Amino acid sequence: MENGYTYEDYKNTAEWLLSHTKHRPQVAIICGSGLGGLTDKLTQAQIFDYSEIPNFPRSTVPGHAGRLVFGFLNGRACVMMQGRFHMYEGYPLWKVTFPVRVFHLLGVDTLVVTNAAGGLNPKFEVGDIMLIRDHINLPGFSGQNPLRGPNDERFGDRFPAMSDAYDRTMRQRALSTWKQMGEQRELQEGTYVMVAGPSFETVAECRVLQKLGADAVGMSTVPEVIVARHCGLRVFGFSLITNKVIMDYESLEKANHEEVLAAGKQAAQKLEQFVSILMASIPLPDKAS
Amino acid sequence: MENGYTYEDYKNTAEWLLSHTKHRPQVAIICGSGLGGLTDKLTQAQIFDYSEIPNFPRSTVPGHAGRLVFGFLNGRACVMMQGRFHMYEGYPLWKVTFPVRVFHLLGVDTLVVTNAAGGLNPKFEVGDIMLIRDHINLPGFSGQNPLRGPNDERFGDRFPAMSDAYDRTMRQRALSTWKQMGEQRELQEGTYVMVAGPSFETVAECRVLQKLGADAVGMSTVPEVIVARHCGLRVFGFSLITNKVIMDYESLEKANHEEVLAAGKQAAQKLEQFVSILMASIPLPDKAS
Amino acid sequence: MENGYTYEDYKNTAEWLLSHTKHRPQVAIICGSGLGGLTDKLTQAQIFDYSEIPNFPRSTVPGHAGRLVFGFLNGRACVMMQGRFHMYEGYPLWKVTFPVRVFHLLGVDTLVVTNAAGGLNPKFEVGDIMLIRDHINLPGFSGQNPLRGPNDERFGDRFPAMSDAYDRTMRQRALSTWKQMGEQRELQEGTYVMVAGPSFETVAECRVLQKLGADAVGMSTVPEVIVARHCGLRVFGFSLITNKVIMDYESLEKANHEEVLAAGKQAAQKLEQFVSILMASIPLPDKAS
Ligand SMILES: Nc1nc2[nH]cnc2c(=O)[nH]1
Ligand SMILES: Nc1nc2[nH]cnc2c(=O)[nH]1
Ligand SMILES: Nc1nc2[nH]cnc2c(=O)[nH]1
Repeated sequence: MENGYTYEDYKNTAEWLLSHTKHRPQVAIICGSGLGGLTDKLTQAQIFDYSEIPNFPRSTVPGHAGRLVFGFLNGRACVMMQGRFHMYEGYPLWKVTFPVRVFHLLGVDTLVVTNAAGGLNPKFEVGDIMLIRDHINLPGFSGQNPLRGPNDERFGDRFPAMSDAYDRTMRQRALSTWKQMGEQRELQEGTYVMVAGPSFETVAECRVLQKLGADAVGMSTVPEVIVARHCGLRVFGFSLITNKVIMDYESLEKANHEEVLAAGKQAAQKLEQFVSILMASIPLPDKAS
Repeated sequence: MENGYTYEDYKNTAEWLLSHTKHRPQVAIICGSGLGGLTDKLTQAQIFDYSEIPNFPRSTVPGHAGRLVFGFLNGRACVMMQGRFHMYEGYPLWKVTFPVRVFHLLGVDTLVVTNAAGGLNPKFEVGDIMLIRDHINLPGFSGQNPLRGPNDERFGDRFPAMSDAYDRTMRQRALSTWKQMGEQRELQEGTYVMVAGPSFETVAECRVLQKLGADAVGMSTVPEVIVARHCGLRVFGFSLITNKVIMDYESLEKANHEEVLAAGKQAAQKLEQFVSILMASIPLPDKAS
Repeated sequence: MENGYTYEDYKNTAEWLLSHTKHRPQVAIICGSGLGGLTDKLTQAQIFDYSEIPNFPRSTVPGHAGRLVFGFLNGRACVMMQGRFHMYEGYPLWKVTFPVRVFHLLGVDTLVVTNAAGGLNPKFEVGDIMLIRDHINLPGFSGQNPLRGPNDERFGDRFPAMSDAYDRTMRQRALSTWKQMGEQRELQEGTYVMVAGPSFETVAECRVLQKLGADAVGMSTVPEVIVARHCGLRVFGFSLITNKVIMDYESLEKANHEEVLAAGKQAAQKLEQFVSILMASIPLPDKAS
């Protein structure tokens, strides 16, 4: 089905934003379920609710705190999308991913995407942090892909390969940094799988996902990632683990979202220090820097 | 995408039904492809075609026999949805699942769902009966979920866990009963996987489903189940097996739907006795019973 | 969701075509990404752009060369759909598959479908040719199936089995022929899996597909095949392999579509000789031939 948004539509929204803030972003950060904390630390903050920005999808119902704060963070200047969009919310996939495209028109040349995810690996302990190395997009195998439709050769190719989705150096540079702060627990790596559904995962299901080779399940990021790469954005991101089951031979836990708690603890504080430091290793342009 | 139905819409339909029958249901039974027999045995029968009930989706084309019979069965009073709704019929998932939600507004506190399913396990012999213990919902991994949209906090949470979908005691109580009737073949248990498609399963496909860990394939129940649990309905159900292939090294059968026959035999008679007796172990409320 | 097309709609389009060309097709060939060459070799050629044919979906944007050429090839008379329709193009599945249904109304009793596919098996070497023996349709597990809706009992059953999708003799007859031309490399066989998405496959993903048991991945054919069989069309086809990755432990290739090249070489010339000869083993009717 078409992409309602019309190139002119992303143009008008890039220019407008670009004409209301004297900040020319370089990095776009997308924070998820208990990582809006990463906001505060911006320095020359400048906030625009998703409501003024002309074509931006207004955020539905939650804690509502969903705005787009512009600022400078640890040397590089960036954009912070605080409270993103998911499928389970009823959004066509070209709506959730509108953010990522205006960004590309903004100047941005890096896209770091966080998200509070599952944890389907026995080695991970709630609270950890997983360096997304790859993804398994199940909603994409079926036709639900943000690129499904005619293509705007102004943005990217028709058949972009995702083989190298998440940058390599940025991931070594992150891998290093972790060492470099003298940190207790190690920042892991694995592959992430997007499940779309609002409800949580059956023990029966949690075993296919493990079987398929995923490491942490979730309901976001794969779209924004896919359309970033389409643009030649340099992507890469972390996943903050918070749980998961595997036993029906009999258990007696479940896994709520009340547990925005897990992230709503020091998983937050940590993931902030960790991305503030990382700003310092993102190749800046200028005239070769 | 929105859920057309508006809470007021399920309200009007609960009240109307609740004002046309002097029966206050406690259990809702949903019968599938050759289990409408379970109807007859109701005692103080009262039938409403899906056509009078104001917002109820009218049943498309088949043997047409799709009505909602109210009655009393073996001690408990119940609702019998005779001939349900599936995806392959062209129904948004919020249409098939309208039944389950009016029920919850009716008073009902248990939801037993039958369905004539595949059989992907070598140990099962056509005619058996599988006690659904869990599910693998593939149409849910992609975005096709009945909860996909804004959420009516009047019904349930936003992120319900399905970890414990199908009740435990009810399943021990069923497991026992089978013994308790002195029965020839044993009532099995395994996990059920919903495939949406009207056409049947390739031998190539039948091996992923086995690989993924399913025990019996089918085209229904997972939606009604998921939205039951959302409500705090107590769910649980059986699957009446009737076939399946696994060999392309060369075979020469196929599997029709003509075979509404399998169920359209003593798989029916059996699954009736078996759910009539089971009515006797469903905790009733009153004022603690 | 309904099938917009109304039987009368496929009727009008069959009759019109049937009244503009003095050719009564027997075989329908569908060629994909670099196999339109197979066109030239028709002998009593007769071309109709997808644009005149009244209800035919007009082909979107590409090299545009998307017309339907009627002719006689190697003894049998056929229809050649040059440049098909895919999901990633934004087409409801009942649009891509309109071709296959008018054909069935044309008289056609065989449907050979080519398609330039992946290659997920280590034994295959780019350039090969895979005799599609079976399929794994992932977009069908989720609800995206061309038969999803009311059913026109004029065409086929409601629950067609696909157990025997791709004909057996035709596949032995093809298997033989390969020998019979004294050919260097052997024409393989394996099972094909349809991924819908325009973007290409993650290394993470490429391993589920291998795991699931596929041999060559792609973004087409499964729909046209499924609806052919529904009609009792005799289907069968080849896949021309052209690539694939499996290593993220670190590699450094990707896989473009620029590589319409692979097919846009002697994979084309070969796949032409090979289907021209095969015309000679397709049982013709007449009055028993
Ligand atoms: N899909 C999914 N998303 C989550 N977000 C937080 N926990 C989970 C989980 O267990 N599954
Ligand atoms: N999906 C599916 N549903 C069925 N209903 C009855 N038999 C089957 C089967 O083999 N597959
Ligand atoms: N899905 C898919 N289609 C293709 N078409 C050509 N190569 C490929 C591939 O690698 N994947």
